Amino acid sequence: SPEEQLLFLYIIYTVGYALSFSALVIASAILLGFRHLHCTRNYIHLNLFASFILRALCVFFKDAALKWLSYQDSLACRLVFLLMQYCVAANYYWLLVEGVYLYTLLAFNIFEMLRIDEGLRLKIYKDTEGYYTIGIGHLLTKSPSLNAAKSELDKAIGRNTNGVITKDEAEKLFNQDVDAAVRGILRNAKLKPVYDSLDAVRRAALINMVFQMGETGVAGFTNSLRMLQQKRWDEAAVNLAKSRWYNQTPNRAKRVITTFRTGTWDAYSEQWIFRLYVAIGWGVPLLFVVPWGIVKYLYEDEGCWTRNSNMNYWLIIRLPILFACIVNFLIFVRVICIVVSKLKANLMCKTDIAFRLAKSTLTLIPLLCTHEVIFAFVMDRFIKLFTELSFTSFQGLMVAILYCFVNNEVQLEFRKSWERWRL
Ligand SMILES: CC1(C)CC([C@@H](Nc2ccc(-n3cnc(C(F)(F)F)c3)nc2)c2ccc(C(=O)NCCC(=O)O)cc2)C1
Ligand SMILES: CCCCCCCC/C=C/CCCCCCCC(=O)OC[C@H](O)CO
Repeated sequence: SPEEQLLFLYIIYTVGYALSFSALVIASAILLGFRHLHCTRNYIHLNLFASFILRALCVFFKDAALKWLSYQDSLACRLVFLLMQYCVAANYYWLLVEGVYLYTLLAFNIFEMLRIDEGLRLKIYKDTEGYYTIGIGHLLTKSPSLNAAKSELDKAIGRNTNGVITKDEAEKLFNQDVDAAVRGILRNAKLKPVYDSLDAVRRAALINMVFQMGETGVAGFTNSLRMLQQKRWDEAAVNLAKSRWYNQTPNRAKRVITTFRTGTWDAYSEQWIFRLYVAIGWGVPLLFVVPWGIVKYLYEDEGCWTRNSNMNYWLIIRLPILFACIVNFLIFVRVICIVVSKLKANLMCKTDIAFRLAKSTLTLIPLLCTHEVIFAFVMDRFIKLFTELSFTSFQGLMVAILYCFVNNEVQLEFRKSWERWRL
């Protein structure tokens, strides 16, 4: 039956957007409700969720206006259609920043953490404590003798120093120092169990402490190390604030303690970057959506602009999205090369956030951009292609699943809350 086919596809479409709307509101409520989920990653998720929620609101509004001049001739319809077009471009560009954030998350590590904290020195300098230092936090000897310090650096670099050391030599010594730090931790009886239980991010935090203080130094934090091994992060944060380390160097200590408490790099992020993300996800759609609306209002205005087959006006809305998908696939490829690298070199386990986040984002990219690339310049089997509506309806539900409901951290929050109710 012809009419029966159209009706049944209508049902699956509307229940797709119903399940998606409900799931996205529930998932955003989870991300906002639990305080431990308040990190930049989940904020980016919340903006993506909002774009999908608004898309669903447009769908329900268009459907609800069918009940009670026809609706195709009104201007309210053209406004709802323009808002929906905006939401679609927002989906694709917040997916773009999702991918960009993932890439930079894979590019940050202990080496960059320490290059921020310790600084770079070109010449020998006598630090406040009496130690001569150079490079990236490379302390030589407390011996108050510039002559002997330059010699001690000469044997530890290979060539004659004279005082000035190039950037390459400093990076070489920096790798040496970081490897010594990890070998120290694994050769310590009070630090190996906790380091082996920590995730890569909190591992880098522990290494940071060892790079500043020392192997036997941080082993003195008996009280904090025990509760770090017990997954009780917040207790250990407040405990680490009551330290000599926190009062001597507070700005570095707060960054490291944040990394322990949350397991993220948020304490090393620049805050204008997130504003550039919001200027991409919400701002750039505004930059090609509204001229399309202007030209469709002045030069192609017939039935809420549904007859979009005349001129270049279809391209000014489809070339930007193609752009956002092209880059999204290039990111898609590059990320893969990185992840399989870091997994093979045992720099990363499949239990870390970078891998799980790639496990979701690498799914969504070819799930949302492959249609746009395949039919790139095609303007316009009927039942079989009407199955695009089912997937575009269930898109937001899948976003809520892959970015909330199967996330391990939120499942932790639910079990922790039930445990609080029992005890
Ligand atoms: C629709 C499906 C049938 C596909 C989906 C599935 N996709 C998926 C699974 C594995 C790899 N993968 C492995 N190795 C590589 C390599 F090569 F390294 F890149 C990629 N890639 C893609 C999926 C499963 C599990 C999750 C998941 O737990 N999310 C929560 C993690 C989080 O948000 O914190 C997400 C997606 C399920
Ligand atoms: C709205 C219209 C519906 C269309 C929706 C169809 C989506 C099906 C995906 C096709 C992938 C094609 C290109 C993907 C590239 C292959 C790479 C790959 O398989 O990924 C490896 C990694 O391990 C895990 O993704």
